[PDB]
Amino acid sequence: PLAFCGSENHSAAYRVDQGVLNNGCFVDALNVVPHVFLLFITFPILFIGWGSQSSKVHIHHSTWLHFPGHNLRWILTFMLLFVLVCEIAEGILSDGVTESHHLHLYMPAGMAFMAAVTSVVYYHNIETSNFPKLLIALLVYWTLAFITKTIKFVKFLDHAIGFSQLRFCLTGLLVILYGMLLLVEVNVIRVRRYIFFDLQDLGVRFLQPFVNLLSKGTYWWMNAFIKTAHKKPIDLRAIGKLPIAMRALTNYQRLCEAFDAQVGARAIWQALSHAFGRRLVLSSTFRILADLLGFAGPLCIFGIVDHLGKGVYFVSSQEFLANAYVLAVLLFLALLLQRTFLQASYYVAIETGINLRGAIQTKIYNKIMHLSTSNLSMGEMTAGQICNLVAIDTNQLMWFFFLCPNLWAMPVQIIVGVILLYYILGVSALIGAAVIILLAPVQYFVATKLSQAQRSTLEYSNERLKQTNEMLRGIKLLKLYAWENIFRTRVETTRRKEMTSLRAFAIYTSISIFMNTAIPIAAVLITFVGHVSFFKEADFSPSVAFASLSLFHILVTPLFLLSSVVRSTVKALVSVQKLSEFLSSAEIR
Amino acid sequence: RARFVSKKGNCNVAHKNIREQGRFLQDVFTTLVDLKWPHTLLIFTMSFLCSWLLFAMAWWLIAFAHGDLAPSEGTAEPCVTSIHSFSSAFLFSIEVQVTIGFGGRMVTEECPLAILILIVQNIVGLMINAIMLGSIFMKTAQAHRRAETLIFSKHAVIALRHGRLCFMLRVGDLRKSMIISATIHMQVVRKTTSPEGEVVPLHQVDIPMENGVGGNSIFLVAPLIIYHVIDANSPLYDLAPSDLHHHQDLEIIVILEGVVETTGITTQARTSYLADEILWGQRFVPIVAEEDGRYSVDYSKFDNTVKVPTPLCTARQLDED
Amino acid sequence: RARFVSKKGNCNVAHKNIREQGRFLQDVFTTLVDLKWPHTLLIFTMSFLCSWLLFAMAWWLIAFAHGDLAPSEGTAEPCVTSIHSFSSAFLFSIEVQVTIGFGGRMVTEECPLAILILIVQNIVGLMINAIMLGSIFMKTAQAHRRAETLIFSKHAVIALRHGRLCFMLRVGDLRKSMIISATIHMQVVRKTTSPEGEVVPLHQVDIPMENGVGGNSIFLVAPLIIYHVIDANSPLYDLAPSDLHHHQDLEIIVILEGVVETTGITTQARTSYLADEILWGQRFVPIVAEEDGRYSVDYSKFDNTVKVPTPLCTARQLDED
Amino acid sequence: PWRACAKYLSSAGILLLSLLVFSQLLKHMVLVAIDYWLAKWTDSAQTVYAMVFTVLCSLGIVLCLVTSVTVEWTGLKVAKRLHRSLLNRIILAPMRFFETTPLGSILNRFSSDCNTIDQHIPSTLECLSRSTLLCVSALAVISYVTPVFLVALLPLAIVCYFIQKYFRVASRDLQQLDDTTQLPLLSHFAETVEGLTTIRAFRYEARFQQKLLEYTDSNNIASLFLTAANRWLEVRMEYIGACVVLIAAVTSISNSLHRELSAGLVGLGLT
Repeated sequence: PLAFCGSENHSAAYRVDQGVLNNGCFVDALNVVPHVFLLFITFPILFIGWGSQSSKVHIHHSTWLHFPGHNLRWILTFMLLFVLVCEIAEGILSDGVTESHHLHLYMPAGMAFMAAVTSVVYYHNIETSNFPKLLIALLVYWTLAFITKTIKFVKFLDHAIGFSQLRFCLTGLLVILYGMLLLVEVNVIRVRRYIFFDLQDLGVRFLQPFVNLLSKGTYWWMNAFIKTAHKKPIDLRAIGKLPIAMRALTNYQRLCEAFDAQVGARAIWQALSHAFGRRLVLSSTFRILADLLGFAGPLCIFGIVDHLGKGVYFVSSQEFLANAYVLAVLLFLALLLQRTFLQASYYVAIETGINLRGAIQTKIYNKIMHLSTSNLSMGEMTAGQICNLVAIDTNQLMWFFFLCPNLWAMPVQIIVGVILLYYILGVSALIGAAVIILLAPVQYFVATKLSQAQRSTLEYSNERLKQTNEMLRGIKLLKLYAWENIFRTRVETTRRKEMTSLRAFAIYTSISIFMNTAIPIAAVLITFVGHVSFFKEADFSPSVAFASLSLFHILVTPLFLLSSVVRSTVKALVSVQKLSEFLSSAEIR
Repeated sequence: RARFVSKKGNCNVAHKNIREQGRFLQDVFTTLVDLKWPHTLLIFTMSFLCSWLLFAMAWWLIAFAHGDLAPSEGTAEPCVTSIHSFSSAFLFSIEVQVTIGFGGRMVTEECPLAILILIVQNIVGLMINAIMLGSIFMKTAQAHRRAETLIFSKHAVIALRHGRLCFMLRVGDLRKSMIISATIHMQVVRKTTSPEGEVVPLHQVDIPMENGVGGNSIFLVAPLIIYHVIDANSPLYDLAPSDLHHHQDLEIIVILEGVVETTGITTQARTSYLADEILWGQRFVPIVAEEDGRYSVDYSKFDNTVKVPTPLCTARQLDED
Repeated sequence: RARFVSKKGNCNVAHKNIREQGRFLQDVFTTLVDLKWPHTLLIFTMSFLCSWLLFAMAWWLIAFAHGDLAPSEGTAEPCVTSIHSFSSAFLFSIEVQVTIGFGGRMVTEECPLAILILIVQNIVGLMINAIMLGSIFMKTAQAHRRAETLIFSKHAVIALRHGRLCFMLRVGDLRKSMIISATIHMQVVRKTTSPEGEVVPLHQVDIPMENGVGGNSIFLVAPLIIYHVIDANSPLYDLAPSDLHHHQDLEIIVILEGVVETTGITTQARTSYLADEILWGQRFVPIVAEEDGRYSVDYSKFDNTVKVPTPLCTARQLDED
Repeated sequence: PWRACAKYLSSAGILLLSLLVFSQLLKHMVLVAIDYWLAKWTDSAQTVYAMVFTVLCSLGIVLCLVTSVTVEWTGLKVAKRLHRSLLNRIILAPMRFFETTPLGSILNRFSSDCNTIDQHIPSTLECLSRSTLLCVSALAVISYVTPVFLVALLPLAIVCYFIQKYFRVASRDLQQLDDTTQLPLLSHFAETVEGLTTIRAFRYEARFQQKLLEYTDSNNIASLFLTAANRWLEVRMEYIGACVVLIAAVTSISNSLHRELSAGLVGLGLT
């Protein structure tokens, strides 16, 4: 016999005896009714607008418009799904000591979860249909859920049970979440005033910067393009035109409007920073919002193998985190959102790199339109050098902007790494982790060595490439005079100058990769011999062992890229030096 | 190659990329009646089960709020008698809304909230009853299903009558019912250009049906010959006999309007004719016989036609003798 | 400046100082169906609660007149069992009128007046049930809401066709339903004077729609071009291209009549066109494509139109070559 | 599976490829041995273990050292040997080949593709070799600790392969689209820098600025769609990369709670 609130003894917990809204299953029953109200309003409306249309009839090609606070509503919805599945887990772990299936711990949270997913689906369907005359159902739903959540919370506080029980802090997070949902609801009321008082989509097939945040994360709009990829292949026709912000000449309107306000390579640097620092710090703030979600891996591992090494009815928060099933589920969700945020950081960094290239190619063209031909004729630059500058140096700038937020978020990741290393292992973590700060100045040493090697190599490659250009152009002279052997000998002289630089470059890169590997494994050797010897034997469990090992692994996993990053930034430095050299050249009066 | 409307009467259109869906939303009723049969059954049972379960949850919440769900009782009446489970409250909401009233579960005058929720449950129960039963009777009473009983020829024919080339086809009833004020609309749908360069994909120009007065209105009892004479201003004036082939930009649609005599509600039967469906130089056989003081018609040989000596050229050159 | 009917279909009239209100009173039914949705809900609940409370007061008065409200009883039956409050009599009237019948409150054959009041309560309960449910189904089944799904162009166009200036606009369906015997009425409404000094504010003179036969009746499946050629007797015969501006005494109303195929009940869609809404020298683009053995139509580009070389003068001077 | 990697490794030398596979495979073996010895060591209940740990660590140090020097030496050898054969082969060619084949293509080889095989193939060779063998060794030891892992390993492998086959045609097509829009921009630059005097004589500056704007628009939108492709494939693959941690956690916790697992092998499999 299944029963709401269960049938423990005489159904004695069904009583209203001390007053209305004084039973916990009663305020759970009041918590039930806004969810089923939302389902029973939404499902006929969601049925009659969409899905009621038949198979032949197809709707609504483009040009939706997002409501204000749409980002905040989706982020609050995602943390709502997280806290509701945590509530479902609390309901499952609650009825472990008691029998006869207390349904008041499951079914409020379950109907809340169904109401949450149907509310966000109804919001998406009314968002792409842009009809604000609806969504007052969402307004009255958020008020109703907020009122019954305040009722349950102040009845938690009336009985004075809190802050160690998961239900209390759970309900507190849920009621401040519902307050934020009512805030974004009345913000949709306040601006875009519709109740009590477009963006250009003509030919565009990109759709990425103006779409709902889940499909911003999952790139779900391109699922249609990959569906049409197993068809006729895609062309520049039906690739669409550019979005206006990511159009060329719009950047470089931004860049010349940063340059005239700038009033030189360092001036180019600082005004490029003024031009694209907003998107760059958005890139790096996605990057540091990631890898702190990455700093839940080792904590979850320590939790699961720390448990595995061993006011009516309640689940305490420490016993909830003692249970390792929910820690595994938390690790799964944390790694899910961590990979999502890392991919988003990658995308917006590559987008601002593409925009950087689209601006500075136009600036190179504006300089080449006013360049005096005296510079081309007398020495310092050739046509091969200019096209070399574009087709290599612009990509060097673009790859440096691909890998800029990684080096911005490197020090933050390693400092939170070493502080969480101090959270376990005691003081010996510092004597095991000082090897990284010991090998940090030799990164600067090999950076200088790599720098001079690359400085030689770019000059030599310019020499060899223009020599190959004149040889391949004057092939007809070269063969008919039979001078190709001595010309190939001169080319091999320049190639020996290449190889004598690339040999030292390769040796120094191998030096840095030897520095890049086995310093973490040297760190775990140092801290593990120095933990079991010369130190007090302070809890060498499997727990802190594998937590420290996974933490060192996740510390050195972003260390192992740094050689390509320092090669890229030195190539970008000599690149922008040659760029500011070319942009400061003579002109036509 | 692609016909406009089917031979059965189904329009082969797509309606791609409709922009405004709010005007779809602002009439839910025509979308409600215009569904498939399992979808209408599903929304019928969905609406009734949704109302019953919602008021079930309301009655169970009332019986929990008064505390009579706890069987530890004194002598006071519950707001609803003999409810001690959610399922019993569901059965009570069943007895209330569809108005059965067994009385083992019945309402006492203790809770005024129970009286109020009974009032609103009865009001929207009567409302949902009126809506759903009228909607399902209008669904079963629409008369596009009557158009299934009005036959046409497979082949329209072109032959001679009164010295003029006419375009004939046969259409008959299958009941002893009537089609009250049965009108005929015959439209030539094809792609044509204007002399001024205006190009239109489907120009629905309509030939007039030759009646005798000119009002396109027939009396369908026997399957009669309806026919349009090809005049000079008719769009069939320059039609070759060799033009009647496949991949020929020509379609003749015949739209029979009227109202069903039995139900009194109106209807429309439609059919198409392509170029390779039209027979040239042929006429229909007589299918009406008279015996036993009545008239007999053989629908088994309804579609048959004979060959007729006919000039093998267009109606334009027929006017030059 | 002030349009006659809206672009949506709403007539901007006032009807000031209507004298006779007794003719309003002598048909309550059309006034009953012609209400707003909250007013119809309010009169629905008002009629049912009024009938229930009136018969509640009647049953309570009977149970007081027989004296069974006083619990000092012998063994005699009350006229209604287990009634001892006004609220219990209200619940009994609820069970009687909507025909639930729990039976805890039921009528014995003691009072003949109770039998008579049960008879009249059942009679007018069936009457009010028939009236209110038929009225609310006719309210939800009227087909002015179907007119929300029949689109028009924002801009009517005037261009050349067959050497003549014609007045074109596009109108299409959004369903795979039909508009049975869809007629078109196009009226020119403007202020004109007679030659004999008779002045009329809104002279609704109607241009004939160019059909091909002359009967204004279309077949709306695809969004077709409906168009009126400007003849000499047409009221657009002396219309300048420069006349199409704001504050110009000209309005074109297009009234689409017909009956909905699904419900079988009839309807009317209407729209307007002002002078500064009409484009001169333009024609509509073709929006019907044919592929996959069917026909496709793009309603996203339904309203688009191209520029056309057109003589920049009135249709009168076009007849002088 | 193309012939180009066969030519690449044949230019690398048999000694160098054997040293490559020995260094890399034994490096992943010595690292997986160091975590296996840690898992066998951390369950205490001297120096029975934890001293071959030190020689194992130093062996891993010198073994990734020799891995690093063999990848840089194969990089230098394919730099020296893909050059000086292409150059001698091109210089002994008939001028019929030069009159037919465009010189811009040949110089684009001599610049860009030698630049790739100098500065990109050793780094990408290392990051391919460091990633893939770590992946397959970790898969092998989650197969060892959790024996029930294979029956869920085959679904993730088959959906990885099928999403890869679903994506590979779009990736190949869009990458070729980015290359064929990469070409005309650079040739427009090369033809503007030559006829600069004529293009300043004609007063045709604004229209050629417009032409470069259209070229850069097309190139930027092709690189943007290739970016969106790579991010979509990577986020689907990392969703699978989260699901594998979910299944490893749930099978290790099912085979630790009512089984024998001794609480260190589960930490190994989870790490």
